[PDB]
Amino acid sequence: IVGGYTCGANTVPYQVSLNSGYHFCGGSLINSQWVVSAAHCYKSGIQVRLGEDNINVVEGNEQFISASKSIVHPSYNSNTLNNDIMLIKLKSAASLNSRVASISLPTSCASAGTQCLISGWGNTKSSGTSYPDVLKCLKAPILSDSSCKSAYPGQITSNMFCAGYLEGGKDSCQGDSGGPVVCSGKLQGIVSWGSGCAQKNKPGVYTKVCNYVSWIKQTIASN
Ligand SMILES: N=C(N)c1ccc(Br)cc1
Ligand SMILES: [Ca+2]
Repeated sequence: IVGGYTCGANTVPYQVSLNSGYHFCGGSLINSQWVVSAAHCYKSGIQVRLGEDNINVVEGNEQFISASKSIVHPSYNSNTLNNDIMLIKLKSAASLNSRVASISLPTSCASAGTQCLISGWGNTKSSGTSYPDVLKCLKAPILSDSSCKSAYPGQITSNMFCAGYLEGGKDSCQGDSGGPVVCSGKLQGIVSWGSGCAQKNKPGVYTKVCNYVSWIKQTIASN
């Protein structure tokens, strides 16, 4: 997250860190046994880390649970990043509390101009590299589909939205991949892609979770 703020320990209780010997992606806890992330975050050997603030220190609220199964969307296209969503099942259910909590799926798609919270442990610089150890937050609005399509001609599908600031300076970035975009207490987006980070006229692009609710619910019900 570039141009964000330190969230505060366990203030974003649905945030997870995907760990394969190191943090590599975010995710969102959607019930006691399932995480949603980006399909581009797929790999085998995932450990889900819940309750994290400093990903380098054991602070005492963590739960570390191995993935039993990963399901990448059947129509994910790694060239276009269309359908950039994946489900991870935990080997055992998480213990839910005020610091480890599920985030609700949306019943409605969020409108342009809605303010959302994006979070993650990704790079904090638009130029060069600085990875924070503690969770970073950013408040950003969803942009109109026309401003999103004008920023990324020929690249925005109906399964994507833009959020952020056309002026630059404030965005998600590498390492925030798979993390949540939460609006009005519902998961609306997944950190998916963008051109650089925090560049002028190049906002973040996020998977539009409201289009996937039936797939998520039917997948969870049968797996
Ligand atoms: N929001 C962005 N600019 C961004 C997000 C994820 C990745 Br990976 C790269 C760029
Ligand atoms: Ca920790």
